[PDB]
Amino acid sequence: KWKWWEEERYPEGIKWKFLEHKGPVFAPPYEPLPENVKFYYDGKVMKLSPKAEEVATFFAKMLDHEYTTKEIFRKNFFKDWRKEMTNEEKNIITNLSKCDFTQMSQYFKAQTEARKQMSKEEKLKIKEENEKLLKEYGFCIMDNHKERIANFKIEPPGLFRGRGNHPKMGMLKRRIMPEDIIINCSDAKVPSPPPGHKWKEVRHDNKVTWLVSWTENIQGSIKYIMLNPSSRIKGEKDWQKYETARRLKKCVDKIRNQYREDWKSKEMKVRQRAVALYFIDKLALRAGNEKEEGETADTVGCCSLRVEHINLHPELDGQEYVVEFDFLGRDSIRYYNKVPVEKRVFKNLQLFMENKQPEDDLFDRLNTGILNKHLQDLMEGLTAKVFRTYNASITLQQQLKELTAPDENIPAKILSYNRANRAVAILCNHQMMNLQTKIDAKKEQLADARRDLKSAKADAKVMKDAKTKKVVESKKKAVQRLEEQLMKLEVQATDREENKQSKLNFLDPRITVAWCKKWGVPIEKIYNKTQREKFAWAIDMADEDYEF
DNA sequence: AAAAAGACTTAGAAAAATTTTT
DNA sequence: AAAAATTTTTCTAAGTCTTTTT
Repeated sequence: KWKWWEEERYPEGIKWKFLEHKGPVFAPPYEPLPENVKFYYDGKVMKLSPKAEEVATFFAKMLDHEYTTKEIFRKNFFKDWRKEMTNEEKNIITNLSKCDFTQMSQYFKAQTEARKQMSKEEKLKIKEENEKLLKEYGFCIMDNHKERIANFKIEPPGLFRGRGNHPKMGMLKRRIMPEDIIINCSDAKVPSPPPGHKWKEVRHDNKVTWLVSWTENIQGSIKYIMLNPSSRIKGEKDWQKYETARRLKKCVDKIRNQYREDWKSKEMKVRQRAVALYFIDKLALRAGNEKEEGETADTVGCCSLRVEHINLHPELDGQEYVVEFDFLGRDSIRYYNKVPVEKRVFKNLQLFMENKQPEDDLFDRLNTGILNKHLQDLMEGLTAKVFRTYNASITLQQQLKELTAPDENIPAKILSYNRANRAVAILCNHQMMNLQTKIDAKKEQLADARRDLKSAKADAKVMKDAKTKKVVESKKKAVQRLEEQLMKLEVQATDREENKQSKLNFLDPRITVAWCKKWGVPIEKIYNKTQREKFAWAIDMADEDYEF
């Protein structure tokens, strides 16, 4: 059981009518280091204050990671650690390199190993304590039901792990108290703050979806506590997301033949945005918001391209005209491509590239803000991200219908599905030998069992009784079980091998549901509980003849 | 119109949990 | 009977997009 797609449209603007919960689970108080776990600075044994010893542990735990080998990290870490230090220590500890965490490191490594092998009997209780935490704070009451909360556990204090070349990595993540926690609820039983505390602010805003919010010290940005992907306040928007990408599917031809004329505009921004959009569409390039310089890791999207991320080569690789992309994309993923394009864009690109130093914005007089405004102008609620959802649902849908072999069995049909998924990861780009010794092992185990039926075949030929035919048939199914078993490992092998370098985000699930249904493939084999619990609506309201 | 704050979605990377190899 | 290997779950950083306001 669960709503809700069989439900009556909540209007825009209203998120909920009733909202009540039990607040966020804070990080358990810091347990001070045991006596025989010491920290020496310069070989000199030291016992740090609890606030300083806390931070020390953070580094002690990552004393086996690449992060702690990098300057930016170590530079930011110490400075912040210096702040959590009493005048006593402050004066003494002047540099990080002189500190010795190796003992504290070994300790938590022991702790981890110790918790790796505890009495199974007790393990159940940590799964129990966990479960009770789930039962008590993991759920909430929105409107008329008990929807699950996603990240009900507050963010523990640690060391900010900046992906890529982040000038902030290593900085101290403060322990968030209730005095920082903002609460959202409706007529609801306000959750009491931990004995002796007070919330930052208890507000009732039904124009947003979050339950708890606080500002993080590292970037100031606000962190939210939201509901499970299975919830309606999330599903409603997910079902709507793909529908918007389906709305686009219609007028895509109009929009395509539209921005193709916008290349001839008597205005820069228009002539510019048209080229930008051409990329977002053709290469599933992300919008590309303007980042803070020196406050974040420097990456770029489509709008935020600089002239140094591209190069134009009239003739290259023999065709024609080529645009060489080279830049770091999202989670510092380096995007590098030479893309043969139309002449109009080539000529248009060079125009945006006269009298400018590499450090200048390629698409100036242009930003995501404008580009998206122009988008919700043509089609309702249309944005840049939508284009990727369309491009690679459509592509998946087409891939299976041309990969899936109608007459094959389940495991072989399952691989057809996975194979399509790999092909989908081509436009967006990407996201043994112990096996063969069990494959080849059972490969003979099959022929040496097909041999039983071989000799049992000659039995019935001249002994045409009946109980003999029962033995012949009992080896037939025995060979089939090995025929089955084999194909499962033969599939796994080529599958695992195929994979070298969207499933959770850009793919309309309904596409899969319709495929799974028409080819009689149980959804359990394609989706785990995480997946079908969230894709509940699509698993339900999708006939075998659904097309994007 | 423009920018900064605020809200919401995407996703990589780790941690737990599960099956499977030694 | 750990250990090694996959495959789910949790986590939270990194984007997009919207709302709010200078």
